[PDB]
Amino acid sequence: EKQDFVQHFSQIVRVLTEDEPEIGDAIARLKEVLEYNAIGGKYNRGLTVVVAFRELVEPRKQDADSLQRAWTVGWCVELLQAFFLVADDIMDSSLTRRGQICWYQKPGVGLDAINDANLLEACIYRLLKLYCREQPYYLNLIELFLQSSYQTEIGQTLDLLTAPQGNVDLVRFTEKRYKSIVKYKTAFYSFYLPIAAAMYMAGIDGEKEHANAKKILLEMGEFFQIQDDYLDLFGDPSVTGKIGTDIQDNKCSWLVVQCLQRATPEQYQILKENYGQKEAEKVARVKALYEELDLPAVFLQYEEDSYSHIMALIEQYAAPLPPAVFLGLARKIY
Amino acid sequence: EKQDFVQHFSQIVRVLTEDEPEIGDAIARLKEVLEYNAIGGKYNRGLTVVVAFRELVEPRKQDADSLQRAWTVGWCVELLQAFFLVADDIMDSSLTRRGQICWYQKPGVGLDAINDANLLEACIYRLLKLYCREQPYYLNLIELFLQSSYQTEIGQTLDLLTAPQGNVDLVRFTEKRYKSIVKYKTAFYSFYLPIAAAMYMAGIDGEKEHANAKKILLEMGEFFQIQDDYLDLFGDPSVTGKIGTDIQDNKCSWLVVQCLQRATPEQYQILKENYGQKEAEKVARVKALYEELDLPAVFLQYEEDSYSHIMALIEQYAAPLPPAVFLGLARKIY
Ligand SMILES: O=P(O)(O)C(O)(Cc1cccnc1)P(=O)(O)O
Ligand SMILES: O=P(O)(O)C(O)(Cc1cccnc1)P(=O)(O)O
Ligand SMILES: [Mg+2]
Ligand SMILES: [Mg+2]
Ligand SMILES: [Mg+2]
Ligand SMILES: [Mg+2]
Ligand SMILES: [Mg+2]
Ligand SMILES: [Mg+2]
Repeated sequence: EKQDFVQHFSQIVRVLTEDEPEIGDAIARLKEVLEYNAIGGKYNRGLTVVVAFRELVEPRKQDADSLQRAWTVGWCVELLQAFFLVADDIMDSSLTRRGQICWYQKPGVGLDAINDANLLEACIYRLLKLYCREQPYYLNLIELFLQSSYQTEIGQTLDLLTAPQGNVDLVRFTEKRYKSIVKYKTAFYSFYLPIAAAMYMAGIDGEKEHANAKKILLEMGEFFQIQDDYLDLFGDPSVTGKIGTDIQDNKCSWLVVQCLQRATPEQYQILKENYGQKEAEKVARVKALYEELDLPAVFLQYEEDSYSHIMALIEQYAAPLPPAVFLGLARKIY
Repeated sequence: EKQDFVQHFSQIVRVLTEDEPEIGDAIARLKEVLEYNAIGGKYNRGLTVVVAFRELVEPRKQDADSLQRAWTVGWCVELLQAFFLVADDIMDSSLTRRGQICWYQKPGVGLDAINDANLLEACIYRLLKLYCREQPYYLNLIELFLQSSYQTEIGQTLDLLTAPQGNVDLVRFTEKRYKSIVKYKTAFYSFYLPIAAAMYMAGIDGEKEHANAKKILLEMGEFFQIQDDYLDLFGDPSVTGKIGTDIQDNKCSWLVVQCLQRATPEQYQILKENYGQKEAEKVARVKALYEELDLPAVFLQYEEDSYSHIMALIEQYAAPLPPAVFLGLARKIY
C-alpha cells in the first residue's frame, strides 16, 4: 500500500510543475524542494488518509478519480508535515532528517529554505483546487488544513516560549504544560487531520462525530509525541534518521518532565547545571541521570498504559465508525 | 481615512486574542507579533481594499457590518504583507524596518520569528472565517489570498535564485528577468490583491474584468518595486524607515540592470569586483558608479514615462469600473 502511495508522488510533481515559463527556474527549485523534503519518510500520515477513505466510503463510490483525490489529499497531509519540518529544523537547529542533512543545512540553501517551506504549504491548496474544486467537501478540507496549520503554529509557539536558548526553565516544565504543547504542535495535524479529511471526503461532516473521532485521535498524537521525545535521546539514529537536539535546545521533553518529578534535590541541580547547553559532556550527564532514574523503563510502562487507555477510548467513541480505522492506526504507532 | 483603519486594528487583535486558556502564553506572543509587525507602516494596501469597496459597492448596501468586513479584509492584506516582510528580512539580512529593528533581530526572537510569520499568515484565514464565512464571496477571497501567497513565493524564489550569496551573477541580470521577478514577488499581492478583494466583495466576479483590472494593476506594482529598488540605495532612511541591503545581498535591482546596460567594460569590472559584498567601501564604489551613470536621473524619467503608460492603460482597461479606483492608487504611489 505504501508502494502505490509513493508512486503517485511522481504525478503530483508533474501537475505541480506543469506551470512552465518566465518562472522556469522557480518551478525547478520547487521540484527540488518537493523531492528532498516530502520524500524519504514512512508516509504514515498520508497513507492514513487513503486507508480510512477506503474504510469509510462505499466501494461502489470508489471511482478511479475519487481514489485519485484520496491519494492527492494524503500527499497534502505529507506536504503539511514537510512544510512544518523544514521550518522546525531551522528553529530547533537540527542536523539531519530522514537520513540526510536538514535541507537548509545544504550548501546554498540556508535561510532561503524559509521561502521553500512556505511554498510547500502553498502546494496543499494548489492540489486541493486541481483535484477537489468541484467536490462538496472542498471548503471543509481547505478549512481543516488551515485550522490544523494554526493549531500547529500555536503549539510550536508554546514549544519555543517554553524553551528559551540559554535560560534555565526548569520550573516551567510541568505535565499540564507538556500536554498543552503536544496537543497543539503534534496531535492535530498528524492524527486528527488525516482521519478528519477522509471523513469529510466520505460526507461524514457530523460535528459530534468529528468530536468523538478527535477524542481518540488527540490522545494517540499525545502518545506519539511522548514517543518522539523518548526516541530523541534513546532512539537508534540509523532507525529514526535524525540527530536529537532536545536537551541542547532546552526543551520541555516528556523525559525532563518525568525526570523532574523523580529527581532528588542534588539531581535537580545536575539537571539545572547541565540542561539546555551545547556541550556534549553536559548532554551526557543528563542522559545518564535519565538512565539512572530508569526512564527507558518508565517510558515502556507508559507505552503499555497509554495503549490500554487509547483502546478503551476506541470502545467508547469509535461508533458509528469502523473500529478498524482507529485500530490500524494504533497498530502503526505502538 | 487612515485614522479609522488604524483604530479598527485594536478590535482585530481583540477577536484574534479571544481564544484564551492553556494556550495563554501563545496568544500573548501572537498579540506581540501583531503589534510589532502589522502596525507601523503607511497602510496603503489595506486601505485600498476599503477605499475601492466604497467606490464599487452601492451605498445602500454599505451596511455597518459590510463595512466592518471591508476593514477586516484590508487588515488581512496587511497581515499578508506582514507575514512576507518578517520572513523577507531574515532572508535578506535586513537590519531595520518601519523605523525599528527587524523583529527577528530582537533579543530573544531570532529564528523563532519563522513560526511568528507563519502565525501571521494563519490569522488571515481566521479573520475571513470570523467575518466572511456566510458571505457569497468567502471562497473567492480565500482562494485569492492563497493564490497571491503562491505567486509571491514564486517571486521570492526567483529573487533569491537570482541573487546567491558570494557569487558574481552579473550575466543573470536582464530586464526580462527583472520584470519576471517583480511581477510575482510584488505586483500580485500589493496591487492586484486588494483591488480584486474589494471587487469580489462587490460581487464583481467577472473573469474578463479581473483580467482588465489586473492588466493595469500589475504594471503599477512593477513600478512600485522599481521605486522600492531605487529607494533601497537613494531613499532617505528617516523616510523609508529601513536600511538597504540590495547591493550587499547581490540582488537583481532595477538599478543594477540599468547600470549594466550603460556601463563601459571598465565599469562592468568595477561592478564585478564590488557588487554583492558586505564591505561598506565596496557598496560605496557601486553607489558612486550609479551616481556617475546618472541613475537617479534615469529613475526620474522612468517614473514620468511609467506614469503616462499606466494612465493610458487606465484609459483602455478601467471600464466599467470607476477610473477613480485606479487614479487614487496612482496618486498614492507616484
Ligand atoms: O521531528 P522532530 O524535530 O522530532 C518534531 O517531532 C517535529 C515536529 C514539528 C512540528 C510539530 N510537532 C513536531 P519536534 O516536536 O520538533 O521534536
Ligand atoms: O521591503 P523590502 O525588503 O525592500 C522588499 O520590497 C520586500 C518584499 C517582500 C516580498 C515581496 N516583495 C517585496 P524587497 O523585494 O525585499 O526589496
Ligand atoms: Mg524539531
Ligand atoms: Mg520542534
Ligand atoms: Mg523530537
Ligand atoms: Mg527584502
Ligand atoms: Mg526580498
Ligand atoms: Mg527593497
